[PDB]
Amino acid sequence: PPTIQEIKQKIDSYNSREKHCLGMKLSEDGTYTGFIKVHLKLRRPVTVPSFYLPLDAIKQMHISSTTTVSEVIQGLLDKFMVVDNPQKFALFKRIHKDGQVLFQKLSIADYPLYLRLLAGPDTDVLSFVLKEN
Amino acid sequence: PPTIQEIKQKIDSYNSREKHCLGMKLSEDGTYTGFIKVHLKLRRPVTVPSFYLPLDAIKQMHISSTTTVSEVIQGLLDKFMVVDNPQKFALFKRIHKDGQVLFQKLSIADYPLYLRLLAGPDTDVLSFVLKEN
Amino acid sequence: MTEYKLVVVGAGGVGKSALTIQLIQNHFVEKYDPTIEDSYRKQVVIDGETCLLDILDTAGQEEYSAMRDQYMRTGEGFLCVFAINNTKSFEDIHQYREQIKRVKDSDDVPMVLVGNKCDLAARTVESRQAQDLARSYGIPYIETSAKTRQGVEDAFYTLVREIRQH
Amino acid sequence: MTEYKLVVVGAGGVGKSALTIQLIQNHFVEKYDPTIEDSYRKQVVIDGETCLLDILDTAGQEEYSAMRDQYMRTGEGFLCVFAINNTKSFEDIHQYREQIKRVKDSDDVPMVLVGNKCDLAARTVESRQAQDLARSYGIPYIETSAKTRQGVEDAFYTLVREIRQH
Ligand SMILES: Nc1nc2c(ncn2[C@@H]2O[C@H](COP(=O)(O)OP(=O)(O)NP(=O)(O)O)[C@@H](O)[C@H]2O)c(=O)[nH]1
Ligand SMILES: Nc1nc2c(ncn2[C@@H]2O[C@H](COP(=O)(O)OP(=O)(O)NP(=O)(O)O)[C@@H](O)[C@H]2O)c(=O)[nH]1
Ligand SMILES: [Mg+2]
Ligand SMILES: [Mg+2]
Repeated sequence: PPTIQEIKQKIDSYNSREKHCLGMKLSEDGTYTGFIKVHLKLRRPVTVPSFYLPLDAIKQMHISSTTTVSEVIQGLLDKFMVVDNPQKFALFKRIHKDGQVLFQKLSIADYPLYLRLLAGPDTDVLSFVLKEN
Repeated sequence: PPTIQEIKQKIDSYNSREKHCLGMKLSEDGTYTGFIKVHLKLRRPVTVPSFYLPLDAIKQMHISSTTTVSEVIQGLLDKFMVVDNPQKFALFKRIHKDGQVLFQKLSIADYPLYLRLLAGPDTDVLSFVLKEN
Repeated sequence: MTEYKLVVVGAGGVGKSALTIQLIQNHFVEKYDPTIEDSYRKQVVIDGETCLLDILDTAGQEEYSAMRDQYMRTGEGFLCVFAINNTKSFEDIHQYREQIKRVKDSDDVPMVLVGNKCDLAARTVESRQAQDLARSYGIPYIETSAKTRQGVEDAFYTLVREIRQH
Repeated sequence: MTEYKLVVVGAGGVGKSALTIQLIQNHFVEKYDPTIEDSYRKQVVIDGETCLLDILDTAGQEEYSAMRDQYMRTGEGFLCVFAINNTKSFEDIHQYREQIKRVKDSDDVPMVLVGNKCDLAARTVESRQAQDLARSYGIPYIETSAKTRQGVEDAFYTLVREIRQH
């Protein structure tokens, strides 16, 4: 769940299908670091001189194998200066289920980099999206 | 607010910039009928054998000058068999404000066909979108 | 992902919307609400490839016939639908095949012939006659039921296959 | 609406993200969070035309230099940004101009020269030297402040104008 040498080979395979500065890197005892992209699709309430303005962004982040969904969510809300209650937001993986592409909410305790490594580099296979409830 | 002959000329101008079967039609005392498109962008909770599936659709509707936002919302929720509380949904016009394209919530008492006629045929100028709160 | 522009055509009432909605929403529309022109975006996985399907659900009613040139220009593949309990709808198929061929200026536009409402017992179009027509055009024939979901995925997925092999 | 692929390039710390975020979110980012590569979609109205801007905000840090060929291939116009209090950033501009020209195989790729941080008093790049460089390339020069919002719209809108007149 899995072997460290399993992780080593998985990283090497991953990196062959990715650019060098965007690859994963093995660290101590089967930990690793690497990149994900999160698509933010949010509606932002705005005031004129009611109304909303879209925030439609894909943020690329360098994270580790121990970085949690909770950390990814808070970091994005802070980076994009979103002031709403963080518990009103969820991170979803967009994945294949039953010939259908579905969005599955991630546990706040999940590890996005692990999911990314297992899925491989292709965002068609797994993409992350941040949504407000 | 406006003249009936004003409406007549507005309809004729509208129709010159549109296909014949998609034009507006003048009726009794400055009433008229015509078409709008509504973009539904909804996330639908689904169960496997949590998760959501997108509903991303543009529905073209034939309506009248007295058709309300409330009627448009209910009709779409029923057509797409959306069972949620109708008061959890709103219709927005996507319009130009301050060089920015913003979404403005419509009053349930507003008349989308009137807005459509005033804006002209171009959805770049005004588009309608149905969203869940 | 790669994007595919699919158009669903055929006589009024054959089940074009019902088929589309079964694919999009996974349920059966019992109501009969004539379409002017509706569009859908659906992400799918077909033989391991993730695809964005832009699906245009068109009008079978004659009043909207003028809209055809426009959607035939833009469409990449066409599901040509008739209902197996409606002989006139089957007779109308060739008219769609011909207009697409004219508008796109090609005799091998990706198309699938769909005999819908195959859940119904009171059949008036023999499967052999439909198989014969599809063979004439060099296209696949599939029977579907928007009600039971029979053949629905196969129809759309076959069409995407027809496009990517074109 | 028509879509425009804009790319924001320049040395690390010049304010590429701050400029982008001022356009996207209408606020100033005080924090310095080095970019790997971020993308944005923004609908705007420029001279009466509704446009979808796809904006790629790129890395100024050298560690991500390998990503440049990829984004230079796909970009339609480039905002080439330096900071008016950083002489080295201004020296780095020509390197971007040259790599874009190489990758796109053209000597008239739509570009705007942007001298950012014009809110700051301690200027080290004379406006005349920047005007001279832009004149050499045949492109517009605009001074901006992501902080005050000065010139921000003009920079992006000028770039779109450069693209649609190309
Ligand atoms: N039993 C059965 N009924 C079906 C099937 N497909 C559609 N119908 C029914 O046939 C009627 C018309 O279907 P609809 O999808 O609206 O047809 P359409 O081709 O889209 N009509 P239009 O061209 O006017 O838009 C509806 O009452 C619908 O439930 C099917 O596979 N089986
Ligand atoms: N005074 C002032 N500070 C600015 C301006 N634009 C950016 N800054 C500041 O300069 C710092 C770096 O800005 P940033 O936008 O991150 O630069 P960057 O070009 O995107 N960096 P990188 O290339 O590493 O992604 C921040 O602390 C930011 O607030 C400006 O117009 N005026
Ligand atoms: Mg229909
Ligand atoms: Mg940056």
